[PDB]
Amino acid sequence: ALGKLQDVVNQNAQALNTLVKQLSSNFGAISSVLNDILSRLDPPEAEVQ
Amino acid sequence: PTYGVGYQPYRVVVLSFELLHAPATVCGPKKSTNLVKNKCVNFNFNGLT
Amino acid sequence: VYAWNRKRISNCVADYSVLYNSASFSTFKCYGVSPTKLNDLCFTNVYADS
Ligand SMILES: *[C@@H]1O[C@H](CO[C@@H]2O[C@@H](C)[C@@H](O)[C@@H](O)[C@@H]2O)[C@@H](O[C@@H]2O[C@H](CO)[C@@H](O[C@@H]3O[C@H](CO[C@H]4O[C@H](CO)[C@@H](O)[C@H](O)[C@@H]4O)[C@@H](O)[C@H](O[C@H]4O[C@H](CO)[C@@H](O)[C@H](O)[C@@H]4O[C@H]4O[C@H](CO)[C@@H](O)[C@H](O)[C@@H]4O)[C@@H]3O)[C@H](O)[C@H]2NC(C)=O)[C@H](O)[C@H]1NC(C)=O
Repeated sequence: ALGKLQDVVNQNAQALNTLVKQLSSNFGAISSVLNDILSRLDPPEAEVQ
Repeated sequence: PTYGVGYQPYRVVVLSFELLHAPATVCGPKKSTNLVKNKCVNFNFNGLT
Repeated sequence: VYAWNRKRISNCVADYSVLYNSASFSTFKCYGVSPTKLNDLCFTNVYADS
């Protein structure tokens, strides 16, 4: 019966999950981690990624 | 020896660095410091900065 | 080139400063990594194909 409230909570949670999961996407870069790109690449090549 | 630059022999070495999840076994000449816990530090574990 | 030699490098430390400070190379192109960063990186394995 309380689903109406729980539904709301679920939705919010789902949204945040998606947001966090988007940090694991490369979006075309060699890596999805900024630290790996910065530690492996020179600034001219790192900025492109 | 009389060939042009486009036909003279060239020695080629291709270094393929593999960064898997396994323990690292090829490293640079970088010395490891002491392990500091319970503080905000700038750590570097096997290149993972 | 058809029987290109391959050597596996593992369990060692390499000072790559000597490698890229050398003037004896005409081609030195690194993809996915910078020559000046190798001294700070640790790799699981390296393959040298000559
Ligand atoms: C195995 O390794 C040995 C040692 O390698 C060295 O050490 C290792 C740890 C690593 O750091 C390596 O990168 C490093 O090289 C090899 O022996 C070395 O072989 C080198 C060449 O293969 C050689 O360097 C050359 O030496 C010649 C001759 O130098 C003598 O004469 C000059 C006067 O001309 C004197 O000042 C010297 O003191 C020597 O007495 C030299 O001419 C070469 O310089 C030319 O080439 C350079 C690029 O290689 C250029 O940067 C430089 O400006 C110069 O340019 C000339 O050439 C142009 C054409 O390319 C031309 O157009 C221009 O006008 C110039 O005239 C070069 O420096 C090392 O001396 C030698 N070391 C030892 C100890 O023997 C060995 O060959 C390796 N073995 C294998 C199988 O690979």
